[PDB]
Amino acid sequence: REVISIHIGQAGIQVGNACWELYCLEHGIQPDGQMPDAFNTFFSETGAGKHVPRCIFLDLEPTVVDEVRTGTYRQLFHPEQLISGKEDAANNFARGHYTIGKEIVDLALDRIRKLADNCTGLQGFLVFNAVGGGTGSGLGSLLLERLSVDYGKKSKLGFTVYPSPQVSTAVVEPYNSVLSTHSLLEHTDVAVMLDNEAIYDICRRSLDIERPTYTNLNRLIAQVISSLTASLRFDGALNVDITEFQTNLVPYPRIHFMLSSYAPIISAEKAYHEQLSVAEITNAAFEPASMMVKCDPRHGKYMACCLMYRGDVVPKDVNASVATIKTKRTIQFVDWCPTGFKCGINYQPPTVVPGGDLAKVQRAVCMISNSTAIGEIFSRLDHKFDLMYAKRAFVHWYVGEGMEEGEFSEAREDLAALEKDFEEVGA
Amino acid sequence: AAARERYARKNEQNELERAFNTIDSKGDKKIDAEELTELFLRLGHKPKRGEVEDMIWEVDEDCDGCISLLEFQTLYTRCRDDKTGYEPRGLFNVVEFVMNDKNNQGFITLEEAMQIMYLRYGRAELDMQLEQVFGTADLNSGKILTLTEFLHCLHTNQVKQLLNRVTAKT
Amino acid sequence: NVLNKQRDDTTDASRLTPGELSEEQAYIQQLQDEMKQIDEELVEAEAKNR
Amino acid sequence: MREIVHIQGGQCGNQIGAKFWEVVSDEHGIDPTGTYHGDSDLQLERINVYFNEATGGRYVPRAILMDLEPGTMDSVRSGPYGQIFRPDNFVFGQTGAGNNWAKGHYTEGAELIDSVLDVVRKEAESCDCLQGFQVCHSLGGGTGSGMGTLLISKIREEYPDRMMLTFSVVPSPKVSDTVVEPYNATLSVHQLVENADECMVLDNEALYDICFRTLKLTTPTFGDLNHLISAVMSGITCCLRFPGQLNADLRKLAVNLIPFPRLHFFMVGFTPLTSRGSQQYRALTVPELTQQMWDAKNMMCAADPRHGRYLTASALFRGRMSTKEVDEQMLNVQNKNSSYFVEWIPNNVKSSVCDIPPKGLKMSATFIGNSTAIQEMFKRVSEQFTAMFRRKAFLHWYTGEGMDEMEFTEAESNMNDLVSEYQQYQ
Ligand SMILES: Nc1nc2c(ncn2[C@@H]2O[C@H](COP(=O)(O)OP(=O)(O)OP(=O)(O)O)[C@@H](O)[C@H]2O)c(=O)[nH]1
Ligand SMILES: Nc1nc2c(ncn2[C@@H]2O[C@H](COP(=O)(O)OP(=O)(O)O)[C@@H](O)[C@H]2O)c(=O)[nH]1
Repeated sequence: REVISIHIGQAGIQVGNACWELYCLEHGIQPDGQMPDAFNTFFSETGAGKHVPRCIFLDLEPTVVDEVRTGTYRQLFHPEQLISGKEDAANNFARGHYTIGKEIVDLALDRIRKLADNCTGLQGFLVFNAVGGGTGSGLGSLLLERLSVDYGKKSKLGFTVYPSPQVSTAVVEPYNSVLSTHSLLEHTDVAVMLDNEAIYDICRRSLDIERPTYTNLNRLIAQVISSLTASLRFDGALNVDITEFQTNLVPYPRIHFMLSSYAPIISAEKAYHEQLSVAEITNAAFEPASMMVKCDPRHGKYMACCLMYRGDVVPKDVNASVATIKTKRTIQFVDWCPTGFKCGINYQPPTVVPGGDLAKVQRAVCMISNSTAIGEIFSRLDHKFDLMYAKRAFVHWYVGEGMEEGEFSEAREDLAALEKDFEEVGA
Repeated sequence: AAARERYARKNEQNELERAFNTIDSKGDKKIDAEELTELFLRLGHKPKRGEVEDMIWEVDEDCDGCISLLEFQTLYTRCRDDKTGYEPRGLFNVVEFVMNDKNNQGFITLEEAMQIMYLRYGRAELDMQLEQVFGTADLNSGKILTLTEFLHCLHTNQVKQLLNRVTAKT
Repeated sequence: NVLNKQRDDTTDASRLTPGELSEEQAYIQQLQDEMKQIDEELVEAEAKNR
Repeated sequence: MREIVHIQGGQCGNQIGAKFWEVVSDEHGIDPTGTYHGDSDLQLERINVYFNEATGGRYVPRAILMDLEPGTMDSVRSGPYGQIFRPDNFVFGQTGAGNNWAKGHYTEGAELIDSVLDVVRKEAESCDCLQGFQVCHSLGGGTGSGMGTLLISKIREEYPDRMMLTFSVVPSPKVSDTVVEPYNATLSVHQLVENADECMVLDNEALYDICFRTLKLTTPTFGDLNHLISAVMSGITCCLRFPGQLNADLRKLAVNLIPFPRLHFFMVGFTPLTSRGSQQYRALTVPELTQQMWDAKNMMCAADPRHGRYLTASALFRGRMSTKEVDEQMLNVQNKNSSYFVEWIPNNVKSSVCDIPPKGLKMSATFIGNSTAIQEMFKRVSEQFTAMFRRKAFLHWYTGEGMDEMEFTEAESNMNDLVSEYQQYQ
């Protein structure tokens, strides 16, 4: 069994820099690539004692790629994997989807083919992108189009960064998010949202870090992915695979948008004075003070939830804890679904990396749920996208690249149709 | 129901004796496996590789080998009164066909006479052995009678009660 | 030059398209017929045993 | 003599069976390396029911492990008594069902069960006179439910005149691991009603409450639940392996316990089950065994028989005991609580005794009761299934893989007539 991870854009490959850091520090591999069998899902073995990750970093701007070529992990990554363009899409979805995308995605495809050929029991792909940019949005959707026509039956775990409601860095990002979701809708099988303001609030309150940079954000994202692949990498008392989430969490082929959370995100000092058990982390995974997307599931209704458990966890209390959640009335599940949970326990605790701000915790929970509060975020995006589109601001850049007015209106009504779809399943 | 059978036997005995002689081709009393194929050819039907051997095997039970007129009446009577006997009927059918033949291609409506003699039965039961309909006639031959009779006997034989039993409801 | 590059790729794509295997589909069809023949052959033999 | 092959499906089936072969081998005196070290001749004379001598005192279990993920199989050969299974018996896919009953019954089943059947066929012809088959699986998973289900159907078509047991845990709303549990349960049971000879209904709630109150355990990992289930399964077959005053084979119990051919789902219990604080303070008598046996909380299913009436009941006792106590205890427990037993069958309890206890205990028991209270479980899952199906939630992995709408309607109809015929016969 193998899974390969592709990274597109500035935010994508930065996230990868934290993930592969965490991976080698977990499996005891130095950054040069040699040990001083469970690593087979992510690293292929040269046979000379060197381990190479199954990943391809690609983007349109060579700046963020070439610090990676000269960091500590210069020798871990195979050179061909770290694809790099010559000029940026520059926060322009059309420029990444038709002008510059059309030259770079074909090189990525004939690369990713031999990664899959080296694999035997490929479980799927998992993609990392931020929709606010042009690279991660434009050629990301283009790459997903060509991936669906190539494989189809294989899972494509989309861990996307949506633009925050209020905290934003770009100004044309409403255009980019709407047009990108229009294709991310019918290509990604399972798409997980990761906002930025929510992670900002977690590091401010939980980690009690008052001055966080992007490093800490990417660090905890890797922690969630590690908690999600431990079931694939290691044996537990009750394991799930990546094909399990395809069935157990998305009731309709167009409702695939999950709210992620993780617990406990605790600094080095609270852990010393605080107690860890299964019941309280089962609680802490549901409160909105620990969610990764600025929305409130208290406003929505749950379809189905998923629960990753790591460390010294027995199965009797995960059942008792999820029972206590159902008997509470702050959160309610959809009428059509009497049972709304998918639980899982694995033996290996989360390892720590030196230099990170995550404590060594005895046990942890990674929750991945599906709800209807996600419908409020998409609607919130439509108000400010439609706000500017009527007066045709910033449209001239995209239409000058080779697009027209047609795709704005047709993409707009498609995501508008999705709004009505979410409201009718909730009833 | 006895009167139909007794009266039928009273008349068919003379037909049967000539039916026997006619099936014989060597002008003797013994009916060899060789003769049976000749008879089927007259009917216009073809035997399979081992059919004749089974046909000769099952009928004879007082000696081994060729058959004799004495065995033939024993077969006739046992098969005729066989009804709930679950007994063999491989060579009964060919002789009953020949005796019930007077047209030298087969018989049409006479199936009903055969049927009523065996039992009053039903029009639907007739739609079981063949597809003959009251108003229409048909053409028939040896091929379509033996095969259907043989299949019906196999169809009845299969059905038995294991978990197919049905008890009155509570 | 770019037109020739594109044309070769189309010819490759047309070559790859799955094509019906006549010499193999008929084998499957013939295999099923023999299978069904043996089922009916089996029921007559079971009747004989009873 | 009479031989039973063992078939374990899915993760739940594989781990249940691993503890089963450990406990059984300890009863017959085979060390983890697979050699004989017992003392009594009574242990060597009846190991042909479950093992085959290979070469030089090598006894290998007559078992077949079957699933869709490599993690379970590796977890078997890692632990002790993991080196005793023949490696050819590890029939094994690679892709996985993903808790999708259609993938376990139509997509992935089509390429594995043929291979599973070759190993199963080899194990049937390896023995002389089969007593039956023994299948351990779940009803909520995919690779245990669907894979084991199609296997059961094909096997009954091949060897129809042979017994068959299915030890199956069922899902319940309080212990809800998967989300599509009702879709899997109702379709799986729809196949069990027309294929299995008799089924033994298990569930995880009862296992949790047995380890809470009776056993008084603090950290009941799955090893203890599997330890409990293994004691029950060894009890049902002790009659074939050891002589006694009143023997009762599998056929004897099924023909005696099943009054109507479709009503073959049982509730199980086991005695004695005592905590370490009270293992010293107790006695070992037949009546002490009987009340702890017929206890409502001690049932190994979360369906209280005292909500309904008993149709038939069975007791398998092990140890040097007096048959008068056996018969008089069954008569007394039926006379005081007379309303809880069905009326148009007198003496609704069949009892048998075997003269060999489990190792470490002086005297044990095993209860197999066919009550009418089981319809609660069928309704408890049926309404959840109808609730989901009336809006087609989670249906595209079912209808997109090969099921149609009439299959779910067939499942409801068969579900509804079974609960209706339980209601009539009660
Ligand atoms: N969570 C998280 N988000 C990031 C990080 N770095 C950048 N982003 C997000 O990425 C968005 C813009 O996209 P980028 O990835 O920076 O740039 P791009 O997607 O490659 O598009 P271009 O600038 O045209 O190349 C911003 O809105 C940020 O929120 C990061 O380290 N962590
Ligand atoms: N007794 C017991 N039950 C288990 C164990 N592991 C899983 N289960 C049960 O199996 C159900 C989920 O089935 P699963 O293991 O996915 O079945 P499979 O995928 O077909 O092998 C849950 O309801 C659990 O209660 C175990 O080790 N022991």
